[PDB]
Amino acid sequence: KLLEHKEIDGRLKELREQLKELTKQYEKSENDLKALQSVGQIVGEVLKQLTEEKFIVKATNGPRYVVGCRRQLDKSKLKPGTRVALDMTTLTIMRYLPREVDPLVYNMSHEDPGNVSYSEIGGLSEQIRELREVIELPLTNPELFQRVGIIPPKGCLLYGPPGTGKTLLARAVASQLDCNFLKVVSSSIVDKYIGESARLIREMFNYARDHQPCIIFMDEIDAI
Amino acid sequence: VPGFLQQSQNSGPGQPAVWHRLEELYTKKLWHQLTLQVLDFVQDPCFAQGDGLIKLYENFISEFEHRVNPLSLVEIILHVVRQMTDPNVALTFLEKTREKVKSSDEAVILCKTAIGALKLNIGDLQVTKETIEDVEEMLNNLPGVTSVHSRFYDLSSKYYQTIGNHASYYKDALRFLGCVDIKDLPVSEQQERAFTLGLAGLLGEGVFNFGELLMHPVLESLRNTDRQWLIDTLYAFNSGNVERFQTLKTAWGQQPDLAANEAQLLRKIQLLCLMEMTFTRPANHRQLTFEEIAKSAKITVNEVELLVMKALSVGLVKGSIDEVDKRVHMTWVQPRVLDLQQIKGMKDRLEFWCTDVKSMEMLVEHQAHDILT
Amino acid sequence: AVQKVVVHPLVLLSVVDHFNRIGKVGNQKRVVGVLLGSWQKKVLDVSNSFAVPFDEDDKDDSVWFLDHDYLENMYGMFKKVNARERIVGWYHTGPKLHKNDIAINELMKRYCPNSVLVIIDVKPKDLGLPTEAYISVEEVHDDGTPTSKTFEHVTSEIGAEEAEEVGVEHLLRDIKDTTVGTLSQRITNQVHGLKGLNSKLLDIRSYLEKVATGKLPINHQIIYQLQDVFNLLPDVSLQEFVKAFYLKTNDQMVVV
Amino acid sequence: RTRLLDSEIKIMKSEVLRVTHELQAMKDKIKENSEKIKVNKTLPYLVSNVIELLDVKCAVIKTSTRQTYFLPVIGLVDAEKLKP
Amino acid sequence: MVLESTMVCVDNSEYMRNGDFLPTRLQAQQDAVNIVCHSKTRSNPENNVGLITLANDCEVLTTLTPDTGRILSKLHTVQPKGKITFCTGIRVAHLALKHRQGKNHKMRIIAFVGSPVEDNEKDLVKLAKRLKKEKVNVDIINFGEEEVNTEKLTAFVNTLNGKDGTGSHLVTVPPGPSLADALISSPILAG
Amino acid sequence: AVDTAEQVYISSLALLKMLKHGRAGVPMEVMGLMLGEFVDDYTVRVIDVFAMPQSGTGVSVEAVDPVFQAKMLDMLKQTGRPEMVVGWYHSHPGFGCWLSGVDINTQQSFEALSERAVAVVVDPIQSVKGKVV
Ligand SMILES: Nc1ncnc2c1ncn2[C@@H]1O[C@H](COP(=O)(O)OP(=O)(O)OP(=O)(O)O)[C@@H](O)[C@H]1O
Ligand SMILES: [Zn+2]
Repeated sequence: KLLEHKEIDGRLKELREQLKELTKQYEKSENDLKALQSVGQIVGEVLKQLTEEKFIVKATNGPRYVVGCRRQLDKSKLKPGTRVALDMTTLTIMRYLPREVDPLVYNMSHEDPGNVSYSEIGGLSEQIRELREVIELPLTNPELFQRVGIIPPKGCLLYGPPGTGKTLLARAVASQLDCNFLKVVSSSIVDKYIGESARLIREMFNYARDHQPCIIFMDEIDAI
Repeated sequence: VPGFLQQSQNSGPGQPAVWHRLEELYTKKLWHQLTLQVLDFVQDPCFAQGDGLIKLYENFISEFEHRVNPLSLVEIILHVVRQMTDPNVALTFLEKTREKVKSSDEAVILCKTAIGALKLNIGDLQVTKETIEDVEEMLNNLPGVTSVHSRFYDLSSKYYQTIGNHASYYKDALRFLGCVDIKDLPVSEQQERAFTLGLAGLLGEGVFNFGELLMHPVLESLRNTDRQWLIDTLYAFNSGNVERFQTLKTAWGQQPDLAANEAQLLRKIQLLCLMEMTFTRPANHRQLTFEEIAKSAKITVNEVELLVMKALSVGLVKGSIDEVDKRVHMTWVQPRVLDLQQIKGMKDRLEFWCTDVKSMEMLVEHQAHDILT
Repeated sequence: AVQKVVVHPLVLLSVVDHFNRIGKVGNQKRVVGVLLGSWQKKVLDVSNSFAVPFDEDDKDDSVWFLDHDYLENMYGMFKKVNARERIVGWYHTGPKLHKNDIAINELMKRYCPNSVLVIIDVKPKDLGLPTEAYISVEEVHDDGTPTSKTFEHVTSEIGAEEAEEVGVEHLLRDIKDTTVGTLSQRITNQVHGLKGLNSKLLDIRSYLEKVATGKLPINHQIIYQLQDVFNLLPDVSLQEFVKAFYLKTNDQMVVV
Repeated sequence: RTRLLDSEIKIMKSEVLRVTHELQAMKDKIKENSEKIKVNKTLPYLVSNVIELLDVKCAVIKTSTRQTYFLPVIGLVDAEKLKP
Repeated sequence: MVLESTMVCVDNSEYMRNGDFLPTRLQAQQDAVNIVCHSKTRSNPENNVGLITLANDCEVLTTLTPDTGRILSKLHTVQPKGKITFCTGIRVAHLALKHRQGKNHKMRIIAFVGSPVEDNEKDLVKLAKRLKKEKVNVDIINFGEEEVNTEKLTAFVNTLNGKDGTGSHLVTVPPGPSLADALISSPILAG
Repeated sequence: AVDTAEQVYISSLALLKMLKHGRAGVPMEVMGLMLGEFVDDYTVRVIDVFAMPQSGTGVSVEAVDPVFQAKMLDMLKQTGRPEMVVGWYHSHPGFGCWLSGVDINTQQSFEALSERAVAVVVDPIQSVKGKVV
């Protein structure tokens, strides 16, 4: 015997394993096979709205156009300035989209390594606690600075001799608050181009306007 | 083993002609004329004394047949619980035939209608919520067997008996009335089912037009054999909110269970005016008086307000409460059953509309005929 | 389930050319071919379809044949060349249905759980739009018969596409653009007064069919109910519209 | 066993299931391989840069011609392989 | 090899589930499909084999196709249950063979009947002289149980043929315990 | 040899499958085959523009799969009629639709296949009712 049930379980196990694995691989190549006919679209940006059907956009690569929405694009979402998608050929607006990121911002956004906090530094607790007073108090409790009714400070300039831990102070805050440390090294900004670094400044200030508790840092200003 | 029918071959007059044949049925290993023989054991006119004997042998038929449908096994375990008269051994057998049977012909719902069919002794509150609802949860494939829909009336109507949702006797009545098609059970019990169908349909007041579908055959054959006024006072709840002989004749004949719903039957005649005043009357008259609402409604002047506002709580009408003269303005209403004279007079004013708009249409086209080119 | 359809006339010509494929040979009953379709929303679309050989003998209306191998091979071709397309149902050219059509429908609902048919007419003169949609579902019955499986008239329309009439309106050559202001209104007057109220007279002919006949499903469910939606206006003699002539004067006011 | 002989009928039945395994596996396999022969043999490949990967599984492309293109459909890669 | 077309008419009625025949009646009719499908493998592969039934429906799952390993996969979950109507089984088998690919194929059809059919001898003589006017030879193997000696299908055998066209061979059912290969051992000898 | 004035009859489902085919593959040139009937010398009809499978690497003569010729044309034989091909279609969406070098590369193959082998050129973005592209 009665080993035919064992041989039937062996051939059924290998056959069902080959069917599930290789046919499921034909399902992954079936979905990946279905996505072959798709064509990428155009990144455009709405300059303004002309009429109910006419729309003034300018794509990033060059000239200006007026087209219409598709059917259900929800034209009230088209505020002047939004990033939308255009057809390659019809060139009409395909889909209202969220904003661009310029991942040079991301290369200083997600590249904050781990660090020991402000206990590792010492002897400059005036700068430590004072920086806590100027930064952490208006972001946590603005109403102490609003009960008096006077504007809190915004910008701070670390200076002194070389190697007084001016880097590792902001690094220890970057292991203390851990919110949105946009640490600009401020020497790899310019590459060759004309208003490219300017456009990076606009993107940093708009993204900085967006994620409301942003922390701007800029090392080595003297190059720029 | 044939020795079980050597001792159980005697069950009635002329009996072993199917037992000496039966020992050719299963000994010659055919099992579907033995499915007809399980149908014969369901059929057997006796005290049904051998079913508690045969039940282990039918368990054996389920063992070394292992293909037949357990519909007839439920139909024989109702006989076995009729012979043994205790549900718990067929609850062990019921859970047994629920855990060992996964047969392709709707084994799960015959098991849930086995819980519904054997539910009558285990109490009908702890369990009617879970598995009676699980019958139509498991009826997701195909509600067209009509055995599970008739039994589904049976368990859903025991759920009507243990009182919950009186107004579910209309849809529950659409499950018996929507299960049975030809009479297939005695008329001299059916007319009592139409008797309590009108009574419990009068208890369930959510649809309030209970003479709605009464060109239905396996109730109307009972409408012509029951007391004839009960249908007529359901027609005094369907058409005419008058004849105190009728809407009081349901107090003359039907003594109990009237005062519990009596003000709401006053409410139902006080919406029966609301179909009368614009359905039957010429057009709307644009403004309908407290004498019409109150006189048809057999109520005072100072209840037509609560009548029409309560009608706006129902939502059958959207009428404006014109009571600067106590004379109510009309809007759209939900209609009532189209009678044949309503068909014919509807053809009169409807054909009147048809050939007037068409005739005057052709006249306007005749005036505009010269400007085409 | 279905909201409505979107049907281009291209697939209707894909019915017409196969009607030319069968009009030269012995036409037994009619055409039954595949209706491919683009189903995205509860609305429908059809850009293409194809046909398949079919005969039927009218003795039990159950001996009838398609080729599912041909259907899935050419469906493999068309699915291969277009990943958007899938089957959505079938069609028939004889404008009246019959009893076998539920066996056609339910026999091809195994591929997709809906299989909508299309009535067309190769010689239409009386209908409005040719296209028609059903769905084979149940309202059980009021009496609850054993599965009264019923076609349901889902509403239907001619679909449209940008740059599909590049052939069409160049072909026909007869179009008078913007006849607003001249006689289009009275074309619609003759055809809606006459061709609306004659349909009203066939509905009152069906009312006489309920008088002398019509006990089948006398239909006291939808007829007086949506006819009470019609009876929002009981326009009897004396006309009762005193609250509509200052309304009419307000309507005539600004235009005059 | 009789259950052993019916189990041998289940062994030939599982052999038919192996024939369906090679059929549905190798058939749709080699077909979709041929579609990858069509798509993936387009050997001039404009390399580009990932700007963002939106999730509405979508990505925005900056070509080496310094231009922008949107795609809602990523392609023959994984989102884990796509860092900014 | 030889050009023909054979439409296997399996029985899927609720009598074909028991074990009076060798182990399973599904196995009896199934092994009958095995020997006729391997028999058409031994015949011309230009010929085509398609499945049809008589009970509860006239089921075309496979086209009348020269492939048969697909039908070998269609041996599974046949579920014999329903009400026999073989009289439409002749006509559905015939227009099933009137949507063929070539007329050089002859028309010799087998049939698998295993339940009492409500067939009139007038009905099978309309179908039988219909097949006189349609040039089809049908060799029926009775399964299941309808008669210990099948009579109406004997009348279909007699009324199908005369003097030239005796391609009506009727293996009447031995409805008691008989083998899965002893019933089909006679048509593989002579159809 | 002496040569008579020719003529191309249409069935206009040709034009519908060109607008729908070139509309479907609108950012790309397509290649296909045109079916019809060789009626005589001075006329020839197109009765079927039918779908032809995509090339991804190169729109060329290798876009004609011969097993799609046997399977496609044979399943047209078991469609209502086995009619004869009358040529071949393609598209040029990217420009004003003139004869690419592919067309002269496969024209000798197409007239090795057929008598006439008449081109079909189109830009699918031209008009909505007007142009005869
Ligand atoms: N107060 C301190 N506590 C702990 N570690 C310190 C301290 N000061 C300096 N260090 C260590 O010595 C390193 C030198 O500091 P670093 O030079 O990065 O600061 P800085 O801002 O770069 O000064 P500068 O840029 O002017 O040369 C720090 O990165 C840290 O590892
Ligand atoms: Zn080209």
